[PDB]
Parts: sequence; C-alpha cells; structure tokens
Amino acid sequence: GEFEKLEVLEEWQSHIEGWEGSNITDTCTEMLMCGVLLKISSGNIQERVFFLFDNLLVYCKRKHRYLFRGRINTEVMEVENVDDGTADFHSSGHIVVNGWKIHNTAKNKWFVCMAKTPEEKHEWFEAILKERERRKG
Ligand SMILES: [Cl-]
Ligand SMILES: [Cl-]
Ligand SMILES: [Cl-]
Ligand SMILES: [Cl-]
Repeated sequence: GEFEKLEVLEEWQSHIEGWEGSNITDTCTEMLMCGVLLKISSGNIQERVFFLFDNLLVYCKRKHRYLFRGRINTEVMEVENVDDGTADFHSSGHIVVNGWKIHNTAKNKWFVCMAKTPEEKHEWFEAILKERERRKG
C-alpha cells in the first residue's frame, strides 16, 4: 500500500546522482510510466530515461545508475503532438518520428521526445493524460 510505495520511491531516488529539488516523496506517491526516449534540446539528440509520477516528470541519463537531468511539475507541463516527418530546426536539425514536444511553462522551455514505436508514443500520451485527469478528478 501507500507506505510501501513511498519506500520504493525513496529507494529509486537514492540511486540518482545530482538530484535537484525536493525529495520525490514530498510530491509523489507512485510511478505511472517510465521508458527510454530520445530527447532533442537545442539541437543535441540523446537517450534519456523518463519517469512520470503523480505530480512530476523526471528525466535522467544512464551510465548511482542514473544522473539527474531535469524535473517538471506536471501542472506546468504542456504537450504537443508532432506528426511523423516534421523537422525539428534546432542546431543542424532532425526528422521527428513517433515524437512530441514537452513545454515546461515555468521555465518557458521546449524540447522534443521520440519513442521507438507508435504504441510506445501512445502509452506516454495515455499516461500523461491519466495523470492530468487524476488531478482534475
Ligand atoms: Cl503499505
Ligand atoms: Cl537533458
Ligand atoms: Cl495540468
Ligand atoms: Cl497540454
């Protein structure tokens, strides 16, 4: 139950190097989705591991297994679909497939994510929506 879930969240966080902000259990109670995605930010394309919790998105770089890269309160997170074959114009550019944009409205920063398959993209969309609906009731 809820106590076990907190314990598991803190175990998870303990293995992240360079954690920023409050501890995961201050805002979160369970992990809703995780997965490896390609992230394009200012034209640099890299693999990241993304974790969606209630109230929070966290992304990290693999290799302390994970290195902290960012967090977004889901209240300030917006999403925009990108249709397959659309160009991302940052640095020398990239063709986006199974992708979407994440907008951090607190920082006014945008980046592209890409999943491996349309099913995996669909799963992320559903997870993000479900998280948003929980908070809305
Ligand atoms: Cl429990
Ligand atoms: Cl990053
Ligand atoms: Cl929201
Ligand atoms: Cl949105």
